Formats: sequence, structure tokens, C-alpha cells
Amino acid sequence: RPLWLPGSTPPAHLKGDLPGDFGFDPLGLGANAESLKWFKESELVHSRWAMAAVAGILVQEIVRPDVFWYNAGKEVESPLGPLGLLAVEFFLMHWVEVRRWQDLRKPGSVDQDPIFSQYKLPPHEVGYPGGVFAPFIPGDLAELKVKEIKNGRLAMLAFVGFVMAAQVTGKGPIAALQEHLADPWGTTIFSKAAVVPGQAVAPPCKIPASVSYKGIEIPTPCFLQGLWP
Amino acid sequence: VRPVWFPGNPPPAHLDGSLAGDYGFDPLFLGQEPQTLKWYVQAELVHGRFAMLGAAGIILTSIGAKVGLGFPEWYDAGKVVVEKNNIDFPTLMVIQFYLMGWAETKRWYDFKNPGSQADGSFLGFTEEFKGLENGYPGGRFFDPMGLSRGDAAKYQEYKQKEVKNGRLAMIACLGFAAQYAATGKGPLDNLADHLADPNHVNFATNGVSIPIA
Amino acid sequence: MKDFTTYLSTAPVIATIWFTFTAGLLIEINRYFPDPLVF
Amino acid sequence: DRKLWAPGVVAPEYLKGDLAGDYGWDPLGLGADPTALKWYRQSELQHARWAMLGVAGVLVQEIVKPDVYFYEAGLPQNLPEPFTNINMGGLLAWEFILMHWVEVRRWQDYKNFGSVNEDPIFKGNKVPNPEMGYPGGIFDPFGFSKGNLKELQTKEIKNGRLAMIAYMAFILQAQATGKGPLAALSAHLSNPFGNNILKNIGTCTVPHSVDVQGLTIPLTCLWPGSQ
Repeated sequence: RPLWLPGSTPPAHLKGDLPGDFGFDPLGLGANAESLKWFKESELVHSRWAMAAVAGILVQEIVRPDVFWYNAGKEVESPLGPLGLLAVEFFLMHWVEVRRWQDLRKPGSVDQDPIFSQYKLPPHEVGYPGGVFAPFIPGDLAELKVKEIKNGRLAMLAFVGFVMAAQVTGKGPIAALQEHLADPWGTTIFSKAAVVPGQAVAPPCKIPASVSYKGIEIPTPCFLQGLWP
Repeated sequence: VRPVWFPGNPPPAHLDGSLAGDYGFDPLFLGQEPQTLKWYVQAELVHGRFAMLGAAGIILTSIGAKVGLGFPEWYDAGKVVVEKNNIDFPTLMVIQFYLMGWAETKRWYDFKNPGSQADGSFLGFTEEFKGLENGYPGGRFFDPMGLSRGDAAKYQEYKQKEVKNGRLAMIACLGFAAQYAATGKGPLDNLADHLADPNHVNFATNGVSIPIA
Repeated sequence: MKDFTTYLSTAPVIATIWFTFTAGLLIEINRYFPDPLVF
Repeated sequence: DRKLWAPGVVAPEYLKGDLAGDYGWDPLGLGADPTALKWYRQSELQHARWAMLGVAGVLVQEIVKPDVYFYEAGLPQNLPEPFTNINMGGLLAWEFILMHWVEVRRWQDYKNFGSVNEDPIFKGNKVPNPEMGYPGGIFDPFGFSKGNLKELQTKEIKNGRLAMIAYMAFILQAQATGKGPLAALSAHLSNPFGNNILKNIGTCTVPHSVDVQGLTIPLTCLWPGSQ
């Protein structure tokens, strides 16, 4: 059985039943059954959101290289007002999140379509709706679940790297990759900063502190700039 | 058998190693009585947690002050916050005393009568205020991750880590107060001054700690 | 510690602490409210 | 019985001569704990091999490049072509990643013996690893372990201890005279009564700090000599 540390003993609460189980829990956060049940859904939702976000950022830079993703919320103008879009998103997200939360706390209780009584999701597990949500499932379910959780973890780390690279270099993912490929020995984080007992140098925050959006002055500070190496 | 504070001396009879961070340190026998010892355990836990929060906040603000972020020192942050923002000091004092009074009074009456706050008289909540042990209030509110209701050995290890980190943070807060009273600068400023020249920039050369120096 | 608290509960120690508290309260009242003659 | 580290001394109970190069020397009793003894044996082997590599590197470098000081060879301006004036950040990144991987593998082997012998990518590629700190296989392609491994291990630990003492000698000689081991030996051979530890001591030739490209690295001697 593959593990995050070959030759180590996995935790007792991690028996390898859940997909993506590699015996990684040094803090013992998943020891409780209810906590593990909640964290499983949290990881699945985080995985899917990060996967969609990373794919969207890459496609955004490929299709629109002149638009920075970090500035995408500012330099995008639509006939629909920002407050109207926020209201639409709030209502739709509230509806779907309440339905998902109710399915989590009460399994097999919101599988029925409230509009049409002839549509109902078949019995499933928490975090894996299926039915109308899965019109095509090519391959084994367990193998695909492992692939999904692994791709989701990679995408989560990728989004964190996207944010950090955008705050340190001020460029997109493809732009940062090209900049690093041009001079690999002088573009890493080690080449940009270093800390010693006599001096502590950190890279400057390329993101401006304030952003003017229709006369509102939205503050945009780099994530934990003081703790930057 | 267990390591004590002063090696070779037997630990006191009222300290049998059951509590977290037990090293038999009680030369004045302050916690000789059982009820007094229980009260002192809760006092030490509260002191350690408050000192841990204070030390972390002081270190973070000093880090932001050392780099060009505009953060103020810990001994001037209160004045800077009250003057920069239109915040009335007595109003903030009253609000904090109200919230702290409610939380501390509930904790106090739970210490006097264990599990008495679980009756549901506070908005219907019952299991969230039952309390696991003295000074260790488990539940879904204080422990949302459930690290105290799973892997008992890990829970005991975390208890030892918490009490030791709290004692270290208390010593750190005392060091912050003494360093500001002697040098007059921030804690990270003292750390940088010491790292620049450790043989001549210390408490033995500040001119305040050793008066005969 | 029990014997020490019992010793502190004796009449002279209790009288000393109580009179020190009462005297301190009266002194602080006269300090923050100097020369009080009438209500 | 084996010869101890001193005439008339008594070896400790835990030092029965099982390990190579055992002289019953433990004045601090640090080997009383078996787990601590195993960890210290691994640490001694690592120090021995690294010190042997360092001594050989310093000697070969002084022979091939006598115009380059080994103490200041770490500076980017003293690096050979085409690594001269290279960015030290990328170099540190390369070393950190590679050394971190190999050291984590070695550490896991120490924690769980015989659990990381197989290659994680190409299955079937394993190392025999008869004892801790002696992997073999790909690490010994010439096959010198199929013989008297005890005497060879004794030779290895003794040469490593000698190299540890020699490397510290090189460091103090460079910090007190400002030259390499061969240069110090030649200087002492020129006038033994004029160039020795009687006069070279008390002077620290190492500067206070050095500005490596952008950041400054503080430096110091092992003893409080005159800068």
C-alpha cells in the first residue's frame, strides 16, 4: 500500500478505506469520526474548486494574455452591474450550498427535485452525488475517485503557488514559467530572497496596496508580506 | 521517577505527575490543598493561553514594524489604534468588560459546579458547555476539530505541549516588559541589536540591569 | 498551607488586615475627595 | 582481548567490541542508551565520510589549483568556469533539494531498517543493506564487500576519525595563518622555530563579515584571536 513516507507506520484512524488514503495525518486531525466525515467533504469541495480555478486561470492567460488574472476582478466590465452579479451569485451559491450542507448532515434527504416530483437522485454517498451530476463515468469508480483527489490536491497547491507567484513577481502562471525558464539559476525564490542573523531581505510586493474600483478604494495587500522570507 | 525541576530532590506529595507539565515545582506549597490546586491549574492555563496570544501578537506586530509595513510597537499600539480610528477608549473598555464578564462568569460558575452550564439556559446550547476536565472545556465550540475526543495519548501530549508553551510565553511576556523598561525599544529591535554584536550588546552592558557595571 | 491559612484567620491578623483595608479606603476617599465637610 | 584506548583503563559494559574500531572509549557515557548509541554510530559514520571527502578535496584542490584559497573558495567570484559569479540562490536550491531527498531516505532507513532499499520508480532495484550505514549494492559497484568486512570497516572508521581531526586542523591552520595545509606545512618547513603555533596563535585572519553578492554573511574564528 502506497504511503506518504515509505517504511513509516500510518495512523490508526487511517485504514485505507477512503480514496486517496496515504496515511498522512501527523497532527491527528482525522482521529474523530465526525470531524473526518466533515473534513472529507471539505477536501472534496476544495479540490473541485481549486481544479476549476487553476484550469480557468490557465485558459484565461492563454486566451487573454493581456489581462492579468489577479486584476481580472477589476478590469472586467459587463452590462450587468457588480452588485447585481454579487446578488445573483449569492442567491445561487446559497441555494446550492444549503442543499449540499443538508445532504452532509442528513444523507438521503435532499435527493428529490423540489420542482418536478418525477426526478430524484439515486442512493449515493456524501460528497459523491451522481445521478444527473454524473451522466458519463468512463472507468472504475474507485480509480477515478483516487485520480480526482490526487488532481485536486495538486490543483490546490497549484493555486497557492499561483497566488504567491502573482504577489511576488506580478505575472501570471505561464508568464512566471517563461521567466523562470529563461534564467533558472536566478529566478527561484532562493535567488529572490535570503535571511541571515545580520540581514533579512524580502522581495517587494508587486500588488499595489490600494485599487480604485468605481470610487471605492478596495485594499489589496500581499498575503502575510511581513512573514515573507 | 519522572524528571523534576531540581534533580535529586523528591517531588512534593501534592504533585504526583497526573497534571500536564508536572515537575514537582512548589517550594512554597501554594497548591498543597486539592481545591486550591484545581483553581491554580485553571489560573495557570488561562495565564498561559493569554500569554501565548500576547506573545504571538507582539512578535507579529514587531515583525511588521521591523520591515517597512507601518506597524507600531506593542507599547504604542493602543494609542495608535485609539487615535487613528475614531474609537472611544472607555466604550471599548466597557464592551470588553461585558464580553469578558459573561465568558469568565460562565467559566467561574462551571468551576464551582461542573457541568452546570450544560442545562440549556443559554440559548438552548447543552453539549457545547458541558466541559471535559478542569481548565479543558471540550466541545464543538471550543474544540471544533475534535482533537480532544480522539487519540487520548495525542491529547495528553498536546496538553503537555500547551502548558509548556504557555509557561514559555509567560516568561516571554515578562521579558518584553523588562526589555522595554530597560532598553526602551521594541523586542525585535533588541534582538537585532544583539545579533549585530552579542559580546557587547546584552543585559550586562545596557547600564540598567547591572548598576555596578 | 491549611495551617498557615488558619494562622492568618486568627483575630490579630484578621484585625490588622481589616483595619488596614478600612484605613486605606478612608485615606483614598479623602485623597480623591479632599476636605469633605458636608454632603 | 582488544587493545583499549589507555593502559589500565576498563572498557564500558556496552562496548564489547561488536562495532568496528572499538577502543572502549566513552568518558561521558553517551553510549549507555542503545538507541542513542546507534544514532551516534550513524552520526560518526557520516562525519567520518564527509571529513574524508573534505580533506581529500582540500589537498587535491591545493595541488591542482595552488593560487586558490580553500577558505575563500566558497565565494562566487572564486568559482571556476562557467560557474563564476553565478547566482548562489539557484545553487543552494539545487543542493537543498538533492541533499534533502537523500538525507530523508537515509533517515527513514535509520528509523525503519530495510524499508527504503527498493527504488521508488523502477521496481526491482534494491540494495542489500546488511547493516545500518552500509547500504552496498549500487553504492559498492566494485564488489569490495564480499570479504572481510570487519577489518575494512575498522579501516574506514579509523581513517575517518583521522580525517576529522585533520580537517579541524586545516580549519584552525587557515584561521590562524591565512593559508592552506600544504602552504602552512611549507611555511613551517622554511623556519620551524619561527612559524608555529607559538606565534601564529592569537591572530584571526578571517574578516568580520563578507558581502556575498547582495547579502552579508558574518564570519568568526573558533577562538577569540586578533582580527
